[PDB]
Amino acid sequence: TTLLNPYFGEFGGMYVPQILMPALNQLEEAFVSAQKDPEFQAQFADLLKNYAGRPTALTKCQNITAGTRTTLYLKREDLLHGGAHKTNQVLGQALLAKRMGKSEIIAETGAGQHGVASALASALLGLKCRIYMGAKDVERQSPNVFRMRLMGAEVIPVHSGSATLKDACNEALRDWSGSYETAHYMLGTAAGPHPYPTIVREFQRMIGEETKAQILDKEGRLPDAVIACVGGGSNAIGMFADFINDTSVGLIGVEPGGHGIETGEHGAPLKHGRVGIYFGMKAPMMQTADGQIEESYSISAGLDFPSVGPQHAYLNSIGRADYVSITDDEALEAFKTLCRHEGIIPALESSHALAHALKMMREQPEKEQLLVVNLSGRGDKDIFTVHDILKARG
Amino acid sequence: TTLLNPYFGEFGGMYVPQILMPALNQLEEAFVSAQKDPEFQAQFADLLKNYAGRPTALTKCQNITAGTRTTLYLKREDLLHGGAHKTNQVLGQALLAKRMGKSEIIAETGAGQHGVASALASALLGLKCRIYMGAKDVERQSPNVFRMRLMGAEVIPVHSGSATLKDACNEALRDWSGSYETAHYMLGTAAGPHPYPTIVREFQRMIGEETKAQILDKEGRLPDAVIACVGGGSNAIGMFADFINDTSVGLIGVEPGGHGIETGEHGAPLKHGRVGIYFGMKAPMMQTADGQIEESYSISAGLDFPSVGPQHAYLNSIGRADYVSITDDEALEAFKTLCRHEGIIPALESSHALAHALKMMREQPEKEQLLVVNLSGRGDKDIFTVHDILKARG
Amino acid sequence: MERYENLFAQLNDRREGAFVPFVTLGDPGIEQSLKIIDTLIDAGADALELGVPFSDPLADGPTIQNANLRAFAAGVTPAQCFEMLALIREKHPTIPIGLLMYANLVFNNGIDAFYARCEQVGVDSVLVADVPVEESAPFRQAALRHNIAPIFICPPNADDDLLRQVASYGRGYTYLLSRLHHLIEKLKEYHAAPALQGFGISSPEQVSAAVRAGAAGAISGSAIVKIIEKNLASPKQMLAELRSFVSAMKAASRA
Amino acid sequence: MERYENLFAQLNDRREGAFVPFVTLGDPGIEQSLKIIDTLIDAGADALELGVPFSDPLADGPTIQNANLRAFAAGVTPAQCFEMLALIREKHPTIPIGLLMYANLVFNNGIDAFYARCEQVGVDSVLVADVPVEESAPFRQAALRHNIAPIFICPPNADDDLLRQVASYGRGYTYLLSRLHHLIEKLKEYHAAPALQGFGISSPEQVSAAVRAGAAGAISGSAIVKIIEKNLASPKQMLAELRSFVSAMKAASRA
Ligand SMILES: O=P(O)(O)OC[C@@H](O)[C@@H](O)c1c[nH]c2ccccc12
Ligand SMILES: O=P(O)(O)OC[C@@H](O)[C@@H](O)c1c[nH]c2ccccc12
Ligand SMILES: *Cc1c(COP(=O)(O)O)cnc(C)c1O
Ligand SMILES: *Cc1c(COP(=O)(O)O)cnc(C)c1O
Repeated sequence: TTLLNPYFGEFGGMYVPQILMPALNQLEEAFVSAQKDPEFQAQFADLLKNYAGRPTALTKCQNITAGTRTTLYLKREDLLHGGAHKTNQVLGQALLAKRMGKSEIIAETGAGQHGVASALASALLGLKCRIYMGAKDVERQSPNVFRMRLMGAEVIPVHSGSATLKDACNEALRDWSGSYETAHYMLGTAAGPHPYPTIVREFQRMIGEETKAQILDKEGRLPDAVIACVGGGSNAIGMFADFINDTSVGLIGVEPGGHGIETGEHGAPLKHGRVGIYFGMKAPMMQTADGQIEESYSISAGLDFPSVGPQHAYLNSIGRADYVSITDDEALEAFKTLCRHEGIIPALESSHALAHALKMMREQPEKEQLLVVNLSGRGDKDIFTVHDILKARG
Repeated sequence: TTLLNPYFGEFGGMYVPQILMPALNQLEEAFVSAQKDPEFQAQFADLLKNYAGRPTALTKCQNITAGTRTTLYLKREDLLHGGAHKTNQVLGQALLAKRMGKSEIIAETGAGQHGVASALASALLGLKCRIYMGAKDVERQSPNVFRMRLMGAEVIPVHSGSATLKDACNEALRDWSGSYETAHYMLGTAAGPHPYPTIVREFQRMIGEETKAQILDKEGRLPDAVIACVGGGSNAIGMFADFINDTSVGLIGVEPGGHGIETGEHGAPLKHGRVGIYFGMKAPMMQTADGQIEESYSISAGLDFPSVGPQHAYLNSIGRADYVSITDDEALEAFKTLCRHEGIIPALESSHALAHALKMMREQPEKEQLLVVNLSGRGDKDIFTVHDILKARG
Repeated sequence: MERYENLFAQLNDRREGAFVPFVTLGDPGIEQSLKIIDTLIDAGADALELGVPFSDPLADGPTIQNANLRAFAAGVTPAQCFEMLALIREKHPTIPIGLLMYANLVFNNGIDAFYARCEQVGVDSVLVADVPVEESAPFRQAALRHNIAPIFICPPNADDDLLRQVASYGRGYTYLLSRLHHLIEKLKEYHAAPALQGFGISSPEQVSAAVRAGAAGAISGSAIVKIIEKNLASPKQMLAELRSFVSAMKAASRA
Repeated sequence: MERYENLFAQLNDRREGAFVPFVTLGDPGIEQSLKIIDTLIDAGADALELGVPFSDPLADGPTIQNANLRAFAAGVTPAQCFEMLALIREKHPTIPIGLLMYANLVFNNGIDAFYARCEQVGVDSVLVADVPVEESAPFRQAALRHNIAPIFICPPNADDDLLRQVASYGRGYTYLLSRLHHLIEKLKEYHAAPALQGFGISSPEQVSAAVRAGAAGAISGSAIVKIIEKNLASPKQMLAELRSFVSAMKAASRA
């Protein structure tokens, strides 16, 4: 029994060991309660505005669309404190943890971006944050590891198993299985077992709500489409949610195509994987023929995830949202284009969404269309990645 | 003859070779005209808001002041597009350049931060930006050099003279002496010859105006003091300007003390240098006994400047603003304190202002005082600097 | 199911508890794993709990995670595991054989087809570690249609509602997480499948305590696998050490 | 001032233009610089324009910037420059000697004191490169009280107002930036100090053209300094090359 439906059509659910069900049920109830509590809402709003910097700007990019009938706006989550949309929901989850009487946060991170977000909200709200990280990742992520420790989070190197993210997640959940009365597991995307896909969406939906008010103010109508990159699905569902019942508005999710779908080195399970059960949910995933979870790939670490949130699988299945893929090369070109023409250095994750809008524009230059791309983050973090690739390509 | 007074008491003026006076006079007139033009103002406001992200938040930092009677707010210029307050005024200057019918921008940069700011405004507004940089700096500034070129600016390595900043400035002014009809020299701080100290201040004064409205909204009164770091003086004069006639409000400028004033390795000319004439202005500067300009120093490149804006020298002389210094070690401790207690990684420049507020608080913990620190920028850029120092100190 | 029912009736007639080793199929190799399993049986295992290596075993402890890696290094796949299962049943016709699975390997080619294959090779029960009772309907239905006992974990934080569901839906045995007298009493009150205590059982005294608490037996996994882990270079010593440990744990279960 | 007035009266009586070399005091060393200056005089310089190395010479061209660096490498200071100036006047009593200064070295120990020191050593004029007429009041007043000619640059972008001020405030010579017939005519109309064309003068034909345009002479700096720059390893060759170049440029100025 749950208060909310754990499924979006056949996708979602709570595929966790029995011992974690009470933690999930407790979280769902605290979240339902929090959503009806004006005080919680006022506190979350105050932090979003006065600490994180919301509302974020909606920037019209005229230079990039010159000569075409496309009008493009970028929702500026790259201007949010921390440099990415992740900040929104970790602040909400940290408030839920406190509502449940918890003073500790458990997270795990690969690239280190969720780790940084978890650590900053925890520093701000007086929570002892411990982040599990595969030893292999700790080694390859010095900058973010340092940021996490500067902010007081305990970064726990995991050497068990293969010493990668799956090993960190494992240890994190085990920890949580024994400490959930005093610790909250802060999941970093709109995936995993219910209630997380729902919570993350609701804690990121201000992206879409603001975009709606801003576009109505500036253009006097809704967008023909909102476009967002999709790793686990949080920034995209955050942008999409408020427009779901506005059926004239297209919702386009962009998965990473990596070196190309045909090469198998990509992170596009929604359109090119197969339904499976893992990470506590039933969802499309990249898997071998006999059911092992495949390794995903993208030039962008933030989109290097082998599955996708269930609500996206569902919106896709009923045809309400369409999902496409963008390769490393297309993302890199979009990255360079935005720097040069708008003076904005976008995250490589976000460059996948921008790349797809650039393609919609360039393929049909005389098509009149009002598009909004969710610029999920800034790309200062990607400067060396891009530099070395370009240097390598002479 | 000029439209505005070139001096602030005995400080300021236009100490440039005769050939540059027409360029200065032209700029002063365009600026006076622009200030009376509602269209210019609307355009500058639109860019500040929809592209740069203004207004920036005013964040109350409760954790850091716990146990004392100090209430501290941080004006969040670190949330401005680009990560620092520099963005405000380069957007205004780029609009002035266009008002004068110019399509090119000339800048020079050492650390590379002004370079990045100039390049992004130029990319946005369709201006061909060329940035002179001492060859020694180009070598030691790969990240920012790459950012500048990603944004389309031509970064010109200077090998003339000693191949440092002074050599880049020299070449930049020479260039400007011959190209001013079509090129605008974008000065990056509130210093240099008139009209720049005035223009930069007016194009950064929204920092102080917003702070005033935000503090009156949240506290119902003005701050007991606003505190800001001082390199050339732009973010501090931007914070101070709107409060100058509010005589109850203290204005405290913080110069870098480097390894300590007594060691001579610092960047605190205002309080420890001597009046001189250089960079087109009469102002306090670090100089040898026989008049050569001394080399300044700070762990923070952005505050490593051997002089200070004339309006600061003036406010100091009449006692309206007080200036102090903060050492590298005090700035580093403030940097760590903010990361750990508020989850905000501040620029090392800004950490000097924060360090001084922390000292006002800690030295007199029972003194009731409402302080605002101008958090001029974010410190992602300083992570390796801080890391290596800490690693070096075991 | 029949094999578990038969085993527990016999053990009960002997006032004896069951000792059930857990090992990962394929660890450290297919041949060595089959020899390991035959040694556990000869040494006294009453039943077996066998893991099929999965890439993302969210609930496997450190020792078990390392067993999965060794099996993957040997190239073990679910198909090879089923071939091993067939051969193990072909050698031991009465010992109950239970699988410890992760949902995706059961769901992958169709839930019903998975339980059909278990029936075909002679497996008796399946515990899907990441399927709580709330999501168990398709799994337990498919298991029953193929005469496979669906196994549920009764954790320490179980409430009355969970006890009743577990008693009602499970067959073969109830997996009683040690991390209990009360949990055991209610399970019997609700007529649950005999309970086997699992988690951290590594010494003979824990096996006698489990039986004394009312459990029908005990499962030991990490302690067995560590023996494999420590003797990878001496296969002979590995089996000898395994025989000694299992024999000791099994004696602890006798009246 | 008297020396310039006397020089220009004599040159005019000979229908001749002035050739004025510019070098940086101390480049490449104090001794070599004094020998360089004596060679320029012996070879025909009518006057000298001498730079005092400054750390931040915003208006010095590339060749000159390198001369400052060589002088600084030799440890040249303003005090050593004044000692050199005294000695140069002590050897050549009539040649006009003009300094090219940056504001801070004049302002450093007091504007009046700086012009007093110039008078003491026998300097005749001072051009402060970064002081436009608008900021010149204290400098030109101090110069006149000490009988030093205040020199102003008349740039290419000069308007009528600038011409009148320059004609009125300057003494000795007017520094006419070549980057002119009209600028020269107005300067004479306003009774400005005789004009010397400066910037890029490197060949004899430019010296004759300057005089033909109405200028009273020409200044050559980079061309002279490059000769120093290219022969740093052969002091003898340096002086020989300097003698040849100055002698040629000076001949170009004769009727
Ligand atoms: O290793 P232990 O502490 O002896 O406990 C057995 C347990 O590991 C084994 O039965 C097992 C392996 N994987 C699992 C996944 C979920 C529940 C139980 C298991
Ligand atoms: O080097 P040129 O092109 O021959 O021009 C002489 C000029 O350099 C010299 O007079 C000079 C040296 N420094 C200056 C500063 C300002 C004006 C003029 C100067
Ligand atoms: C983490 C990240 C993403 C990917 O995660 P979603 O949950 O799919 O949003 C996208 N953009 C940025 C900038 C990120 O940091
Ligand atoms: C450039 C910089 C400064 C120093 O310059 P001011 O003109 O004195 O403001 C201060 N803070 C940051 C973050 C800077 O980038």
